[PDB]
Amino acid sequence: PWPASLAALALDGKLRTDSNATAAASTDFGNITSALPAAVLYPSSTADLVALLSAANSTPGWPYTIAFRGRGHSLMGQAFAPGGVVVNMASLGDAAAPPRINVSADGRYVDAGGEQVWIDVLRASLARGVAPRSWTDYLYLTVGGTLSNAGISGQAFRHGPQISNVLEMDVITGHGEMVTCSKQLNADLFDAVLGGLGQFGVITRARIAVEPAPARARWVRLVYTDFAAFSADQERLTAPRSFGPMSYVEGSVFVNQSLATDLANTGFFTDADVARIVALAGERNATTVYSIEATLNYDNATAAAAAVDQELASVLGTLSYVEGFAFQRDVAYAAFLDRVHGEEVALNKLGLWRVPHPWLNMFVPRSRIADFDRGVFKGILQGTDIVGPLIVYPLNKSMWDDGMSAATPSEDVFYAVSLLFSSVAPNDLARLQEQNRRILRFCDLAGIQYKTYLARHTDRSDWVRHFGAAKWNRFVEMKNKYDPKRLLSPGQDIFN
Ligand SMILES: *Cc1cc2c(cc1C)nc1c(=O)[nH]c(=O)nc-1n2C[C@H](O)[C@H](O)[C@H](O)COP(=O)(O)OP(=O)(O)OC[C@H]1O[C@@H](n2cnc3c(N)ncnc32)[C@H](O)[C@@H]1O
Ligand SMILES: *[C@@H]1O[C@H](CO)[C@@H](O[C@@H]2O[C@H](CO)[C@@H](O)[C@H](O)[C@H]2NC(C)=O)[C@H](O)[C@H]1NC(C)=O
Ligand SMILES: *[C@@H]1O[C@H](CO)[C@@H](O[C@@H]2O[C@H](CO)[C@@H](O)[C@H](O)[C@H]2NC(C)=O)[C@H](O)[C@H]1NC(C)=O
Ligand SMILES: *[C@@H]1O[C@H](CO)[C@@H](O[C@@H]2O[C@H](CO)[C@@H](O)[C@H](O)[C@H]2NC(C)=O)[C@H](O)[C@H]1NC(C)=O
Ligand SMILES: O=C(Nc1ccccc1)Nc1ccnc(Cl)c1
Ligand SMILES: *[C@@H]1O[C@H](CO)[C@@H](O)[C@H](O)[C@H]1NC(C)=O
Ligand SMILES: *[C@@H]1O[C@H](CO)[C@@H](O)[C@H](O)[C@H]1NC(C)=O
Repeated sequence: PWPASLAALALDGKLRTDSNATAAASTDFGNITSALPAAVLYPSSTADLVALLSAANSTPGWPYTIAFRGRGHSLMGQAFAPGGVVVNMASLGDAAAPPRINVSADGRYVDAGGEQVWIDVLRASLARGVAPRSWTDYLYLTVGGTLSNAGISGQAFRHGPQISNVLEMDVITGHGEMVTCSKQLNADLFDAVLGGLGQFGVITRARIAVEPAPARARWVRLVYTDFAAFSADQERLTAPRSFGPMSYVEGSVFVNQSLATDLANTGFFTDADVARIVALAGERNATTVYSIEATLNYDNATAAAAAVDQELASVLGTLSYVEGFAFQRDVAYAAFLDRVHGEEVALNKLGLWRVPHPWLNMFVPRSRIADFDRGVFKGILQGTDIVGPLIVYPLNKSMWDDGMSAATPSEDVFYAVSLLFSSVAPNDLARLQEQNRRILRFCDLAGIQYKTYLARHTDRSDWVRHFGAAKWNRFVEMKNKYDPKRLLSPGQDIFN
């Protein structure tokens, strides 16, 4: 039997089972795994979501797991619902009204539908002179999606991840109940959902903190051939004072084998800059080159430009990059934030976007980042053709709320390490997958207490270790309370 409201969804053509629908909801950015759902729901309102989850909750024997597809940027099927129902969240934003994104009248925050993509949140905010404070390097991800993980970028060292910049949310639990939550109201659900990997319910609305929108960003890159100086300077630029001047701090690792091409492909360096760095590498006989990437946001004030210069000069004076290897650019804030989009367009035209992405993402405690550098950047990765950026930068644990579901290392400072390998070569996938296993293996044997990010484990003991035994029990308590039938986001392979 079907509850009337559920059947109504089918009657309205919102519940599709046609191959076209199921197929589109069966692959993800990872392009490594796939799983066909039984059906796909195209909700036109949150009420439709209530109908589905309510049916599931009251219908004894309900056999359909439910996933919430934002844009499907998952790497290993976390957004799939094998033989179940995949919710096409984007459908909530089809109507031209009411708006799915509203900047508060006082301009202190911005309400956004869980299905909205950050790029649109940005535009709507800027139209009101404001903008979120914490981002992701790539803006075409949904609010609910990044919030179910963490949401990190170069601003996280000072503002914390995106999950630390949410005032409240509207969530529909596995029981089918629409609940508003925050630190004050239904705090247990609030904490569970942030970094919750879609296990407790679907986020239909997130109240995001904002700040007055800067107009421009002085964008700089500093080059190093010495990892010690490189990491010491990143830690200096992101150290708690309150934080330094820098609005954003990330880093890059370039292996010597493809140095010229990788530098040229940053879209930041000129061919003249490239020649100099290539020469530097040969002079130091380096197998790896490192580059800090930072920015200083400022506005259109008449004195801004000159004020930024002095500020920048002061900071640079405290660092240790190779003499003369500071490279500057100045762009509009929105241009900087949406910088990766151009790379997507280019890669797609080359047919190098819709390829397997065996990405390795993790948080590495600062005390062992040097060992990681030796074992991976100067070791395992040497002698291979690398396609994709190798991102490395520190984060401050103090800006992370350990009460939330997201898992992080115990040290006060830990690094976000993102090796974005693209399997462009023929069947070069199997090799990259083995390489990632080797890297993880190296870390386990060296005793490095890392945490994976954006990865889904397939063994219960792995998830228990991921969260930590005690934090795991809390995760389970929240599971039994909000999704007792264990139907939500089965692709995480936690309770499925
Ligand atoms: C493809 C990609 C991903 C990416 C990135 C760049 C690219 C090209 N850059 C990132 C960055 O700089 N920083 C960061 O923290 N993450 C970055 N990502 C990874 C991205 O965050 C993840 O892919 C994330 O999952 C968001 O992607 P998306 O919004 O497309 O979501 P999904 O993959 O479809 O679903 C992920 C899981 O979340 C659950 N989910 C989705 N929406 C909701 C809502 N509204 N409520 C509750 N749960 C939700 C899904 O069910 C799934 O399990
Ligand atoms: C954005 O603001 C609009 C109002 O300015 C909200 O619109 C209401 O939305 C609910 C359901 O979401 C409807 O039942 C009401 O009829 C709508 N009223 C209006 C003015 O049309 C909307 O909910 C807000 N969305 C966000 C981002 O929270
Ligand atoms: C960095 O990579 C370059 C290749 O881009 C290496 O240069 C090659 O070195 C071999 C033997 O030393 C020569 O036979 C090739 O002709 C060189 N290629 C070039 C650039 O023409 C270089 O040795 C590497 N440096 C380090 C420190 O590993
Ligand atoms: C330039 O750097 C290279 C690479 O770090 C040095 O070559 C390594 O030398 C050690 C010990 O001599 C060997 O164990 C490695 O196998 C070598 N690297 C590889 C794989 O080729 C080289 O000695 C340095 N140049 C000098 C002598 O200054
Ligand atoms: O993905 C990125 N960062 C990231 C990704 C996943 C987790 C954490 C950070 N950065 C990035 C930069 C340029 N091009 C692309 Cl495709 C991606
Ligand atoms: C990966 O992408 C290719 C090209 O679009 C597609 O043919 C293939 O079915 C995809 N595989 C997976 C596992 O999604
Ligand atoms: C900054 O100036 C540019 C061009 O003068 C303008 O487009 C932009 O709207 C300004 N930023 C603000 C405060 O909106």
